[PDB]
Amino acid sequence: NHYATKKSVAESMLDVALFMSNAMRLKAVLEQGPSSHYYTTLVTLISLSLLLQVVIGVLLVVIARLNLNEVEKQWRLNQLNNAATILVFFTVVINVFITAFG
Amino acid sequence: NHYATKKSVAESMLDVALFMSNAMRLKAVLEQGPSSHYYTTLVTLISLSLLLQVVIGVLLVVIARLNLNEVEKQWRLNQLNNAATILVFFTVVINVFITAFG
Amino acid sequence: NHYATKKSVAESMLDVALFMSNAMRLKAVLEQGPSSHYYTTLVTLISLSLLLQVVIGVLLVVIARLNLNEVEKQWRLNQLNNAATILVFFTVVINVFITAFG
Amino acid sequence: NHYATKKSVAESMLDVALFMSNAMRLKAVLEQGPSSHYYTTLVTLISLSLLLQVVIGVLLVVIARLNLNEVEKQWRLNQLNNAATILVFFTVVINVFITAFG
Amino acid sequence: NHYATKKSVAESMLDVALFMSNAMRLKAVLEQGPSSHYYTTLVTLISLSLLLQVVIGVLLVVIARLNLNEVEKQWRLNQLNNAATILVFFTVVINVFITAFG
Amino acid sequence: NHYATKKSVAESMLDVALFMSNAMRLKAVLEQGPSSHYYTTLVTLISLSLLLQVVIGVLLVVIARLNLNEVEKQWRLNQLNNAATILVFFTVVINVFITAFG
Ligand SMILES: CC(C)CCC[C@@H](C)[C@H]1CC[C@H]2[C@@H]3CC=C4C[C@@H](O)CC[C@]4(C)[C@H]3CC[C@]12C
Ligand SMILES: CC(C)CCC[C@@H](C)[C@H]1CC[C@H]2[C@@H]3CC=C4C[C@@H](O)CC[C@]4(C)[C@H]3CC[C@]12C
Ligand SMILES: CC(C)CCC[C@@H](C)[C@H]1CC[C@H]2[C@@H]3CC=C4C[C@@H](O)CC[C@]4(C)[C@H]3CC[C@]12C
Ligand SMILES: CC(C)CCC[C@@H](C)[C@H]1CC[C@H]2[C@@H]3CC=C4C[C@@H](O)CC[C@]4(C)[C@H]3CC[C@]12C
Ligand SMILES: CC(C)CCC[C@@H](C)[C@H]1CC[C@H]2[C@@H]3CC=C4C[C@@H](O)CC[C@]4(C)[C@H]3CC[C@]12C
Ligand SMILES: CC(C)CCC[C@@H](C)[C@H]1CC[C@H]2[C@@H]3CC=C4C[C@@H](O)CC[C@]4(C)[C@H]3CC[C@]12C
Repeated sequence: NHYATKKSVAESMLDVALFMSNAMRLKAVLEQGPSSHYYTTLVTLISLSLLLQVVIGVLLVVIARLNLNEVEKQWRLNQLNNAATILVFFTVVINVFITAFG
Repeated sequence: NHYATKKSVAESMLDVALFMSNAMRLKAVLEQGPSSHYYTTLVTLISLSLLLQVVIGVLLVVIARLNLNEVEKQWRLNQLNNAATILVFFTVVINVFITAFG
Repeated sequence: NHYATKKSVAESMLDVALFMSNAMRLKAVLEQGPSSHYYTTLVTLISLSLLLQVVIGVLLVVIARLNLNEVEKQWRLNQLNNAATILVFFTVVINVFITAFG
Repeated sequence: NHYATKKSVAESMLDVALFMSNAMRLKAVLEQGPSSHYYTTLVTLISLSLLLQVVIGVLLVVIARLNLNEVEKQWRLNQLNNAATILVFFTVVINVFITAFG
Repeated sequence: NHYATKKSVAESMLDVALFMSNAMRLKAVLEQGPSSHYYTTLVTLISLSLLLQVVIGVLLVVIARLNLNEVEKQWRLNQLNNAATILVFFTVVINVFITAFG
Repeated sequence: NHYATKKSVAESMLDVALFMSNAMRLKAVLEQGPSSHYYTTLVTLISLSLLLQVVIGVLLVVIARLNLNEVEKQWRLNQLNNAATILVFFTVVINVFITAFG
């Protein structure tokens, strides 16, 4: 099998617990109606939270592939590691606001 | 037999367990009627979910053939491996939205 | 899992208990109405308090990465260390004003 | 005079002709009232064009100071030069949308 | 001036007459109402028409910068030129349908 | 300019008159209703004609780029030229067939 090997890697670098938790939260607020409180802020907070997770997932794929294969450049890795670390940090910050406003 | 030899390879690089579930779920949503909730979003989510699997399957066929037969080209494998791994990632992401909205 | 590793670092350098407390305080005054006493000063004090934590978190990310990898430069580290310590100092002052005015 | 020397350089890397036009455009839409058509989209489009203009100006300050002063590093300049050009590109793109929706 | 040097270069890789035209058509159909004939297909055709040009513009910035500065890497340029030339081709095809459906 | 050169190159290798005529014929047939005689055959014929035209354009872009840049390979060029010629043969036959049923 070859697809199963890819699925494990692609599922290794994504928080399925947090990603799936936000999935129903977007659904629950959507069925609650635009007139409901914090509808406008919760939609954008969740949307960019999931959006940041996708970009995080893509970045983690690049770093993992580039780590062992490439050994010459290290300055590119340092920038990518910082961007991956910082982007994860903003997901932690957003999740608190979702929890606080939820 | 020579066809069974090809059929094993053509089945090894496909998640037939996952592909069949999306196939049956697509059947259910169509028979539930357009008036059913999330009809417009579920069809496109499943459609490109199935589409991404076929594209991944085609990519896996090329990578497997090019692995052992050719060794000089190395960036082409790295681009294809990164494209295959990332394409698998969005199937994982889309599957999450399928379960959440289903 | 790699996102767990990134979540470990991104959460170690954040005052989660205080960040959550300020976020909930901000929601309470917001629902309390602009006519509430000390509305204007409470919002700006909390707002820049949360802003300071985000800036501190990013600075702590840079310092944590640059410590072990970089050894040629130390004057840059000294400036970055002082900015983080002083920025943390102004945070402590704010919650004193927040607690006093709340 | 020294503030004259700084003032000229500060204006050498800013398009005051374009900057001032948006400022009056933001004033016009702000006084026109939220009830005006395309109020929400105009405010965000104009504001982030102004914000992008400031960020470009700060980037140009760094490049000018670093260009003649520094000769060893070259990768940093190319990354800064590119981000300067692409950031200008979005201002051109955004300005077209303000003109179209004006 | 230094902003004009970037702005003139960033404008040399855009067809502003072509970009501005599509922006007006998008405004025209939008004010015309969702009930209008071919409202749905016109919105999505124009939306990806504009979106494609931004992607080409970003690629054109990279291509121009990389051409003179770097000379060792050659296969990267051919992929970038192929992506730019093909993406321009799809813009021509899309513009045909918008004219046809308008 | 740079987008102008790309648009000229991409427009050289597309028969815009035939594409535009096919698009108008498809639009007219679609407006004429499903009850129209030869509806489904006309729809599928025009759709596959447009698809063949797009594929021909992509192949021509690839051949035009690969001609001067690469000289070591000739058999691939011969295969691509044969495929392009055969595809234009089929699309010409298709337009003849639509003209017959028009
Ligand atoms: C609104 C936000 C969430 C979206 C856009 C923010 C992103 C693109 C920006 C905001 C702050 C930025 C970081 C700020 C500081 C550093 C440290 C430096 O040594 C390398 C670049 C790096 C790592 C930047 C990478 C890009 C970054 C993460
Ligand atoms: C909406 C989506 C599913 C359609 C478009 C997806 C495809 C065409 C795009 C989206 C993101 C892209 C990837 C983004 C980043 C990289 C890393 C780079 O080193 C090689 C190319 C590679 C691997 C790209 C390959 C093509 C890619 C997978
Ligand atoms: C009023 C506050 C909240 C906003 C501005 C704060 C920041 C930008 C300023 C205010 C005081 C400043 C510090 C004042 C004194 C020192 C010691 C000196 O040897 C190095 C710079 C350093 C470490 C400064 C760093 C930047 C600093 C922290
Ligand atoms: C929505 C917009 C306005 C905000 C985000 C834009 C910024 C943060 C991003 C988006 C596209 C990015 C650029 C995309 C491509 C390149 C070329 C590469 O060789 C160096 C990085 C560079 C130059 C990136 C710099 C940062 C960049 C400009
Ligand atoms: C529906 C469309 C607009 C979205 C996806 C289109 C883009 C991402 C895809 C579709 C066809 C692709 C091209 C197909 C063939 C080639 C030739 C090869 O030697 C290099 C890659 C290149 C140049 C591909 C680049 C990416 C490409 C242009
Ligand atoms: C429904 C139809 C139009 C789609 C299938 C057509 C394509 C995929 C097929 C049909 C006929 C085929 C061609 C038939 C004969 C030749 C000559 C041979 O020396 C090289 C391959 C080449 C050039 C084939 C290329 C692919 C081809 C053009």
